[PDB]
Amino acid sequence: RDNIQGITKPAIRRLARRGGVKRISGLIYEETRGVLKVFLENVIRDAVTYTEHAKRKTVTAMDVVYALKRQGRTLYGFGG
Amino acid sequence: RDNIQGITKPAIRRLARRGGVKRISGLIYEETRGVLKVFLENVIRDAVTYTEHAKRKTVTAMDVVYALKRQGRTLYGFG
Amino acid sequence: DKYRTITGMCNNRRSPTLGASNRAFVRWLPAEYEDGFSLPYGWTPGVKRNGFPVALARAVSNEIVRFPTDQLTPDQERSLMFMQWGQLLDHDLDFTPEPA
Amino acid sequence: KTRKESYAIYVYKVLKQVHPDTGISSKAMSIMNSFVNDVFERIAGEASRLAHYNKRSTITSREIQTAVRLLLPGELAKHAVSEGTKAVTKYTSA
Amino acid sequence: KTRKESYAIYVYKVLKQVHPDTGISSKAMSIMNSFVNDVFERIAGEASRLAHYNKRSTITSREIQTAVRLLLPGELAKHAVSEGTKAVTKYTSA
Amino acid sequence: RAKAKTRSSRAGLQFPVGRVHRLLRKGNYAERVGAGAPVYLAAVLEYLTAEILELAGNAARDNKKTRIIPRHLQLAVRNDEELNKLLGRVTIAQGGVLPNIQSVLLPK
Amino acid sequence: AGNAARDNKKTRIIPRHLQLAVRNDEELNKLLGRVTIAQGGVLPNIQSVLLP
Amino acid sequence: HRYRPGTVALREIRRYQKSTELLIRKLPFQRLVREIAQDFKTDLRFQSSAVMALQEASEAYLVALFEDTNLCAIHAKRVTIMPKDIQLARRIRGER
Amino acid sequence: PHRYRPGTVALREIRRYQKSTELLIRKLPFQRLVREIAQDFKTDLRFQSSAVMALQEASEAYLVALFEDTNLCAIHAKRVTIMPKDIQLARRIRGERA
Amino acid sequence: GRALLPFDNLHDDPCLLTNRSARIPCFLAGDTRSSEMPELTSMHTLLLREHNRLATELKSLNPRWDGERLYQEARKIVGAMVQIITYRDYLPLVLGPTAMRKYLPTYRSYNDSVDPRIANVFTNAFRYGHTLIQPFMFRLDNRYQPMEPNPRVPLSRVFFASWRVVLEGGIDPILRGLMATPAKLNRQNQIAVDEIRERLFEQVMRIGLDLPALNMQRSRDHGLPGYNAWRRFCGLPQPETVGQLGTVLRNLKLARKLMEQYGTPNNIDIWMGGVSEPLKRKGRVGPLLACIIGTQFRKLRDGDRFWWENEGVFSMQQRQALAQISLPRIICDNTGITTVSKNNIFMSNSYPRDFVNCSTLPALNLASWRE
DNA sequence: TCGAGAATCCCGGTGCCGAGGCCGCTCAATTGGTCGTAGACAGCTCTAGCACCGCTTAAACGCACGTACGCGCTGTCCCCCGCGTTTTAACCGCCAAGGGGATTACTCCCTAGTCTCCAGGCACGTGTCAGATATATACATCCGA
DNA sequence: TCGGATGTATATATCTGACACGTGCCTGGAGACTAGGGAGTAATCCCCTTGGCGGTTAAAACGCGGGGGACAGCGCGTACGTGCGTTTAAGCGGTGCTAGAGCTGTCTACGACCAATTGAGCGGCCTCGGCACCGGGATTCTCGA
Ligand code: HEM
Repeated sequence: RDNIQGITKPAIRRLARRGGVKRISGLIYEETRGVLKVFLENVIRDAVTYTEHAKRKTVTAMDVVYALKRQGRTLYGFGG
Repeated sequence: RDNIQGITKPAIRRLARRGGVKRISGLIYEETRGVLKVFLENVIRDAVTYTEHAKRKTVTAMDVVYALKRQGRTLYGFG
Repeated sequence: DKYRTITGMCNNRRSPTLGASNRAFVRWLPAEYEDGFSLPYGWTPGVKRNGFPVALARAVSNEIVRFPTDQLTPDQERSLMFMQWGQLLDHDLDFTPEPA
Repeated sequence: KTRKESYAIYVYKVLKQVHPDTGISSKAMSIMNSFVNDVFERIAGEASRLAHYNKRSTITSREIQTAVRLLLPGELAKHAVSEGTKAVTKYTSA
Repeated sequence: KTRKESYAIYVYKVLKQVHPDTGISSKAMSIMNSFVNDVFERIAGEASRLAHYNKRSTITSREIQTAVRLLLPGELAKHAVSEGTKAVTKYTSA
Repeated sequence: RAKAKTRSSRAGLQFPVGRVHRLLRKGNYAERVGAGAPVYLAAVLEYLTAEILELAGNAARDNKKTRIIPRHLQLAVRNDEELNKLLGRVTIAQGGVLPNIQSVLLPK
Repeated sequence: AGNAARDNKKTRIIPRHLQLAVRNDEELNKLLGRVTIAQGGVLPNIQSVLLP
Repeated sequence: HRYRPGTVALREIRRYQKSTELLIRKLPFQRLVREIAQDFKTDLRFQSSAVMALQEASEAYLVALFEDTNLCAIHAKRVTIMPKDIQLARRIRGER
Repeated sequence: PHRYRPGTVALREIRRYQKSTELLIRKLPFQRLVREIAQDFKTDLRFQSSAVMALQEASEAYLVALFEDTNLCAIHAKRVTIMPKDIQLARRIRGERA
Repeated sequence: GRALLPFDNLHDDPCLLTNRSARIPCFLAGDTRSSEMPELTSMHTLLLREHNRLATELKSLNPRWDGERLYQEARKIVGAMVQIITYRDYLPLVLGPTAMRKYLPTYRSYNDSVDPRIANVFTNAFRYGHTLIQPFMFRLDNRYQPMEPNPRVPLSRVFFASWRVVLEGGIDPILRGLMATPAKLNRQNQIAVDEIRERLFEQVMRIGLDLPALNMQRSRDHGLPGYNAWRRFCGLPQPETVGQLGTVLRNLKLARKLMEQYGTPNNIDIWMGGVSEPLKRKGRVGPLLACIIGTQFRKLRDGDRFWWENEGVFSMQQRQALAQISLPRIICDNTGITTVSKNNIFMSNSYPRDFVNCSTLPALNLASWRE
C-alpha cells in the first residue's frame, strides 16, 4: 500500500522538464511526493464531502470539479 | 501634483522595520512608491466604480470595503 | 510649444524633421521596380515579372471589378457618413503631389 | 432617524458569558460585527451552492452542516458541528 | 433520456461566423461550454451583489454594465460594454 | 397570434436571450430581472466567445491544422494579456504550457 | 481575545488583542487567512540570521 | 560519442514543453488516488473522468510549482533546484 | 563620544515597530496622494474620513506583508540587505507582476 | 444666412468647366481636393462653421483674449474634436472589435521613439472606401423626404459641381442625405460601381476615368511590393497555388480569375488583395488591410506629442468636457437640421427609427476654459 | 570581565472622554390556521465500474564515469548606518459655507403570473474525410580534431 | 572550424473513428392580457465635507565619518547527467458480473402566507472609572577598556 512510490523519479523529472528546470537535486523527489500527497488529500477530502452530501457512493467528475473550484483552481474540460 | 513623494524615505523605512527588515538598500524607495501607486490605483478605481453606480459624488467607506473585498483583501473594522 | 506648428516641424525631439510635411514617405518594405531603381512595372513591353507577364490594370478592372449595377446590395449597418468621414480623414493624413 | 441592526448586544452577551469582568471597545465591536457578517455570508453562500448542485429548492440543516464541514478548518469544524446539532435537538424537543 | 442543455450550437454558430472553414473537437467544445458558464456565473453574481448593496430588488442592464466594468480587465471591458449597449438599443427599436 | 420570433433575433445575436433570461430568473440572483438584462448578458457572452474563438482559430491555422483542440485554446489564452488576466486561476485540460526557457540556462 | 487582554494587564478588548488571538491560533489563522484587522499590528517575529 | 551535460536536458525541456499529454503513468496515479480516498470513506467508487480530472489538476499544480521553484533557484545564483527553493516558493505563495 | 554599532538601532526599531499598532505614514500626504490618484477617474470627488482611513490601513498592511516576503527572498540568497530584485521576485511568485 | 467656404482662383478651374452658365469657381480650404463632390465641401463647411462658432463663444467667454489666442484655442479644440470622433467612432467600425483591440490597445503615454510618418502602402491601403461609394447623391428635405427638384442625382454629374452647393439649397440637404442613407456593402462579386469605374470626372476630362484601374496603376507607379510580400509582412500565411488562394479568399471563382489575370499570388496588387479578402467580423476590411490600417493609426496616435489625451495638452476638466462631444451635436448645432441620428452616426441609417431631436443630448461645456 | 552611558521598563498622580447602563417607542418577531407542492419512500431498468487474464514492449531500474557546478575562503571597496543640526510642514484647535446625502409622498411604467401554441433544440443514426500512424529522406546541430 | 554521428522536421501512402449533418418529438420560449408594487421624480433638511488661519514642535532633510556586508575571483571535490544493459509492470484487447445511478409514481407533512398582538432592540441621554499622559527612579543592555 506504498503507492506514493508509483510517482517514479523519471515522472517527477519529466514534470520538472515541462516547468523549464535544467538541473535537479537528488532530494527533490521526496519533497515533490509530499507536496503532491498534501494537494491530493485536500482535493479528495473535499470531493468525498460533496459526494457524501448527495448520498451517493461513486465520486463523479463534477464532485472533483467543484472541489477544485472551492480551492480556487477552476478546471475546464471535465463537466460543465 | 507630485504627491507620491509625500511618502517619504523614513516612512518606508518604518514600514520595512515593522516587516522585520534589518538592512535596506537605497534603491527600494522608488520601487516601493511604484508598488504602492499600482495598488492604490486598482483599489480606488474599483471604489469609484462602486460610487458611480449609486449615482453619488462621495466615496464612502463601504465602497472602499467592497473594492478591497472583491480583490480578496477583506478588511474588518469599517462596516 | 503651447500649440502645434502648421508644418508639424520639431514635433519629435530626436528628429525634428520627422513627421513634418513635404518629406518622403516611409517604406515598410523595399520598393520593387522593373529596372531595380525607378522604372515602374509595365513600362517596357515584353518584360516578365517573376516569370509572368504584367497584367493591364484596365483589363483587371474589366474582368474582376466590373459587375452589373442592378444587383447592388446596400449596407444594413452603415451610413454614407462612414464613407464621408473616411475620405475626410484621408484628406487629413496624406496627399501625393504630381507634376502638372 | 433610522434603524441600523447589528450583532452588538449578542456579542456582548456572549462576552459576558465568557469573561464576566472584561469589556470591549467600539473598534473591537465593529471588527466582531464584521467577522460575524462575513462568516454568515460564507456559510450561507456555500449552502446555497450545495442546494443548487443537487437540484433542491430548500436550505436545510444538512446543507448547513456540509457547508460548515467544507469551510471551517480542522477540529474547529468538528466542534462547530456538535454545537449546531445540539441546538437543533433542543429546539425540536421544545 | 433526459435532455442535457449546453451552449454548443451557439458556440458553433459563432465559430462559423468567425472561421467559416474551421471545425472544433469535443474537448474544445467542453472547454468553451465551461468558459461560457463560468463567465455567466461571475457576471450574474457581481450584478446580484450590486443590486443588494444599493437596496434594490431588480437586476437591470445598469447592474450588468457595472459588473462587466468591474470584472473584465482593461480594453476587453470597454469593447464588451459597447457590444452590450449595441444590442439593447437594437432590441428596443424592434 | 403573429409568427413567433426569438428575442435574440430582434437583438441580432446568436446566443439565446430567452435561455439566459430563464437562467437569471431560476438562478436565485435577485427577486426581479429587467427586460434588458438578458440582452446585455447574451451580447457580452457572445463577444467573449467570438474573441477567444478567433484567437484559437488563428493559432490552429498557424499550426497548419483545421480543427481546434484544447492546445490551441491554451495558446490563444496565454498569449493575450487581457485574456490571461481574465483566466489567471483557470486550468485548461490537455492545454500544455507556453514554451519558454530562462536565459541563464542556455549555453554561453 | 480576553485571555490576550488579561495577559496585557488590561480590562477592555482592543483590536490588538483580537489580532493577537487570531494570529496565534492555527485554525483561526487559517480561517481568517486573507483578512485584515484594522489597528491590529503584526506578530513579533525576527529572523534568527539577523540577530547578533 | 557522448553529449555534454545539460544538452539532453535542454532537448527534453524543448520536447516536453511542446506536447500536451500526461507525464505520470495512469495506473500508479489511480492506485494512489484510491489509497488516499480510503482514509475518508470505505468502499468508494470512482468514475474514470474523476481520476482523469484529478490527474490533470495535479500535473498542472506541480508544473506551476516547478516554474516558481526554478525562479527561486535562479534568484540565488544557481542552476539546480533544491528543496529549499520549493519551500520558499510554497511559503511565499501562502501554502506554508 | 558614544556610538552604537550598525544594526543595533535597526534591531531596536524592529522591536519597537512590531509592538505598536499605529499608522506609519503621515495622514495628510497620504490623503493628498489618494485625492490626486482619484482625480483621474472622476472629477470633483468627495471622500469620507473613513474612506481615507480604510485606504491607509489596507495600504500599510499590504506593504508590510510584501516586505516580509521580500525579507524572506533576500535571506534566501544569503544576504541581509533588501534589494529591488527581491521585491520583484516576491511579487512574481505571489502572482501580481507575473 | 450661414457661412460658406471662401472662393479660390486658379488658372484652370474644373468647377467652372462643369457648368459655364452658373459660373461658380472652386472653393478654398486646407486641401485642394475639397470640391470633388458636394459632400466633402459640406463637411469642410461644417468644420469651418464649427471653428467660427467656437471662436465666437470663446470671445464671449473670455473678452480680454486676443484674436491670435482665440484662433489657436479653437484650432486646438477642433483638432481634439477630430481626433476624438475618429478614434472613438470611425476606427472601431472599420477594423472591428478584434482588430481594433489588437492594433490599437489602451493609450499609455507619449512615445518619441515612434515614427509618425505616413507609410507608402497606406496611401493605397486606405482606398478601401472606394468600395463603399453609392452610385447616386441623395438630398432630403426638413422631413427627410426626397427633396425636389432632383431628389437623386447620378454621381457622374456631381463631380466638381460646386454650383450644386451655393445654388441648390446649401449643405443641409446633403448632410441630411448622408445621415439617412445606407452605404454600399463590399461583396466579393460587387467590388465597385460603374459610376466611378467608367464615368469618373466625365465632364471635366476628355474621357471618363477608371478609379480601380487608377488604384492599381498608382500602386505600380509607387513600386509597392506584391500581395504575398504584405501577407508575410503582417504575419498571415502566404498562398502559392490556386487552392491555397481559394482557401485564403474563401472563394474559388475569384481565386481562379485572379490567377488567370496575374499568374501568381506574388503579383497581385495590394489594393486587389486588400479588397478581395473576406471582411472581418463587424468590420469592413480584411485581415491584411486591417493590419496595415491599425498599424498606421497606432503609430499616428503614439507618436503625436499633441495628442488630446496626452498630459499637459488639456486640463482634466477640459478632458471631461471634450470626451462628451459628438458628430450629431456639431451637425445640428452649426446649421439648420434639427433631427439627427443617435449614438454612432456612422451606424444609424434608417428614418425615423434611430433619430432624435438633439434637444436632449448635451452640448460642449466650455465653462472650463476660464482663464 | 568591568564600568559609563543610553534606552527601556515600572511605578504613583490627574484628568477626561468613551463605554456601559436607563427610558420610550415602534417595528419586526411570535402565535394561530390554510394550502399546495417539494421531497421522501419504494420499485425497476440498465449503465458503467470492478475483477480477471494474456501478451508485447515501452518504461523503469541499476551501475559506471567524468565533468561541471555547488560551496567555502580571501580580499577590496563602497554603500548604508548612526548621529548631530537645521528646516519644513504635519498636527491641533476653532470658524464658516454650503454641497449633497438621506427622508417623505406620489404616481407611473414595468415586471410577475396564467393560458395556448408552436417551433427551436435536444437525442439518435450515418457516413466520409481530417488526422494519427509508418517510412524513407533531408537538413540542423553538436562535439571533437 | 571541416567533417561525422545523432536528432528532428518533412513529404508520401493507409486506415479509421469522430465530427458534421439529417430526422423525429416534445417542452420551453413567445404572444396576449391583467394586477400591483418597485422605483423614479420632486421637495425639504441638516450634517459633515471642504476651505482657511495661526501656533507649537515633531519629524523630514542634509551632511559626515566609518565599518561591515556585497560582490568578484579561486580552488576543490562530489554529485548529477549521460549511456547502456536488464528487469518489470503498463497499456491494450477481450469477457463477465452486478452495484448503484437515474427515472417513475404516490402521497404527506412542511414551509410559505396571511392576520393580529406585543415586547425586544434601537436611538437618545447621562455619568463615572479605565486608560492615556505626566513625572521620577530602576534595571538592562551595549560597547570601549
Ligand atoms: C466617394 C467618391 C470619391 C471619389 C470620386 C474619389 C476620387 C479620387 C481620385 C480620382 C483619386 C486619385 C486617383 C489616384 O491617382 O490614386 C483619389 C485619391 C485617393 N482617394 Fe478618393 N475618392 C472618393 C472617395 C474616397 C474615400 C471614401 C476614400 C477613403 C476612405 C478615398 C481615399 C483616397 C486615397 C487614399 C487616395 C490617394 C491619395 C493620393 O495618393 O494622393 N477616396 N480619390
